[PDB]
Amino acid sequence: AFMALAYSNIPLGATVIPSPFQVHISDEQIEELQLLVKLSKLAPPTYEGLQQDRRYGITNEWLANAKEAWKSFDWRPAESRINSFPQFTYDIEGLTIHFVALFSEKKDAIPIVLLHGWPGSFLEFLPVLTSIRDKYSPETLPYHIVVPSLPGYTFSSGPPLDVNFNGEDTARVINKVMLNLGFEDGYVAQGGDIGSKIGRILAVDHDACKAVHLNACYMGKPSSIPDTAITEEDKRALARAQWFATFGSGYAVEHGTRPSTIGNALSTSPVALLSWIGEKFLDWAGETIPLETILESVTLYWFTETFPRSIYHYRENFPPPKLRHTEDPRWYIRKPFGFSYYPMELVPTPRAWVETTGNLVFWQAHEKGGHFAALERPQDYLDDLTAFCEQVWAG
Amino acid sequence: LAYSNIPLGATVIPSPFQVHISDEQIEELQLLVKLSKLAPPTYEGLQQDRRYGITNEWLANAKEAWKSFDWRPAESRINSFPQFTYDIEGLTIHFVALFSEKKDAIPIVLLHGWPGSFLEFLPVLTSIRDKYSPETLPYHIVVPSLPGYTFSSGPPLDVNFNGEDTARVINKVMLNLGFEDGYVAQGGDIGSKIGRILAVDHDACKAVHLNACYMGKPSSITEEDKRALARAQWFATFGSGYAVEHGTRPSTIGNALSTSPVALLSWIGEKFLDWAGETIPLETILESVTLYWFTETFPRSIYHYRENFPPPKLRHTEDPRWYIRKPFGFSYYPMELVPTPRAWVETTGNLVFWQAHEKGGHFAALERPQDYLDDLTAFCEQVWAG
Ligand SMILES: [Cl-]
Ligand code: NA
Repeated sequence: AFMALAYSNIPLGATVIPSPFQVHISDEQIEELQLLVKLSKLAPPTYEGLQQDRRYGITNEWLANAKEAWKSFDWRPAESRINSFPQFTYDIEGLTIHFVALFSEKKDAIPIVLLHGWPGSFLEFLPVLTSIRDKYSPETLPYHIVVPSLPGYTFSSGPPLDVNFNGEDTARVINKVMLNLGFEDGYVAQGGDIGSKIGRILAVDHDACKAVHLNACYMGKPSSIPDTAITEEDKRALARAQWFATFGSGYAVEHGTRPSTIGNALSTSPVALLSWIGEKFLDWAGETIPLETILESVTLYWFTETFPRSIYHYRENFPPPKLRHTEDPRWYIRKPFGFSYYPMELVPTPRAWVETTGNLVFWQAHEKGGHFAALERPQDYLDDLTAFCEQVWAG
Repeated sequence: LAYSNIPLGATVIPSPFQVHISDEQIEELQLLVKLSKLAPPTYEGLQQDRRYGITNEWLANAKEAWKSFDWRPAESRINSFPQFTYDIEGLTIHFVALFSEKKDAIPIVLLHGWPGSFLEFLPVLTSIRDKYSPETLPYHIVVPSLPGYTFSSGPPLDVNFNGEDTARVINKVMLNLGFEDGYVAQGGDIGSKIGRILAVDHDACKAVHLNACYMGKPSSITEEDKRALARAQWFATFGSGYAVEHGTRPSTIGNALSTSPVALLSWIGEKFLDWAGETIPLETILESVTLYWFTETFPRSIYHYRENFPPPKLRHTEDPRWYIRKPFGFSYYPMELVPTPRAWVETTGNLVFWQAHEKGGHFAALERPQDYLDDLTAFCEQVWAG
């Protein structure tokens, strides 16, 4: 049905008109989820499950309380809030690509694509979009904001069943979203987690991406630095990165080597999926992420069968590459490159490290916030993004 | 039962044990099997060579077979072997045994690993009963459930527990049965680490035979050595996700796989498929996963893996602290996870016995029970000194 929605006017110059989209999870799926949560079995007490500091992952107590809360969680109000933002799909290379958008009425608005990672989604950016639409009407909005679901995530289909699919394919398909909307003349990319790899690939390989801002730059100490110049904050950063490599990367190895096994396993029960993903919302955040937010994201993954389709990126590091992606001259960013440092990112990277990976024209450090920067610190994230775009955009 | 006479000289009489899973447990399992949901089709799940793990098709077929799986015949077969428990350090320790009538029979403990159990050794025990009567049996055979596995309780809720604790407790099973004068240990998988610890640190263990020796190449070539190195590299690169996850986030994965029996089946089935040389029948996989489910084994069973996080200076097998000075034997099965040539294994102990096989993989006793028994007999006869 025709549905007028503010901020939904397709930019002049779009070559393909996207199909309007709204989320409508069926009643039977909602009923079913309540049943499957209720009847899920819980592990018995173990030494590891009783460690309240989560040294061995989620606690039994956390999971039992989350299961109880989930019984009464109501998807419909969350769905209504999602549907207050314009959403669309395109058909690109046989994939359905879902995206959220805020479109300006200004002919020369700055186009921006925001790129989520794993185990996130477009949901990570809705607080940011809320701030944007409260500050700007469609007529005063300086930007077009496009928040796509990566292939394999939520309402995006795929990846294909008959061919391998990697980060370069992801970037090519996301670039086509922006080209379809008429942004061949240029757009800015922003990414964290896997989205930071996609954003780097867009900036390095695709003409339409003119600049990129990242809040993650996964790398070791670059070989081109001969020194050890070491400050207290640099101490915390190296310690957290070392914690992540030794104790925090089980999911990377499992996703990267046996994605079919873990995808089959976590499809069986929503509480299996909650265990796996909840650990990351708890451990990776600087600002505590509310249980309701965790349940919302895991519920969305459950309804859309996201998890088994979402982990294809991880195998690109098996066997270990000759050079890490960020440390490879093949992927050095020559275009204007910005970075924001959040101290509880998984691998917090000092400026001197990041500078070895591209033409770093913008640097902003923060005192608060971790891996889920937009979700945890939406206004800090937005202030960085708009400052970067206004600094680098050349019309 | 034949072979159930407790050896004379046992200092603690073990309590007889039988498996009797309740109808309620069986029907709870079938409920949750039927409730389980399948993955959507994915590229990774369509790879018939299992390069990314189990196929979606294998799991769907295995789930369907599970709905027709009857636990009671399997349970009856288990209960056809003498079984017992001891209370050791506040743990219930289950074990299967065949006891000889010969006063000076050679005692042997057979040590399972993960995701195995005493079930792995029942074909060997069957071979033993086919070959010997209680009067002619040369050995006392003890097959314990490690702490945290199937009918053994624990590990403790309030303190950490490691391989040295495991060996201390298992040694006490043998001491309780009167074997302080000596016994032989045999191990694969984590059982090979337990067997090494027994031989190095415990007086009553007089010799040890291993069918795994997890190590890198010592700093000090045939086509077989080439295939061995390639398999070891495959295991290190693509086969060790479960090690990192078990070793760093055991509570997360223990909680996740406890929610659904089909989650557990996915995780464990992959290993019975990839680790075997001889194809392991689906029924055998279902029996093992079913037993793990009824006994809530999985979250209790993975405590060993965190011992290598952070990675120690030297691998356990390569550490002089764990060099085996007592008589040490090794059997090479080509589809072991890290197949180790003789010159490698020899650096880790007083290797007096070597046997190579053309067939068989990681689950040597389960896959090749006659070869396993032949090796065990040959080793014990060579090294036992009264
Ligand atoms: Cl981001
Ligand atoms: Na996104």
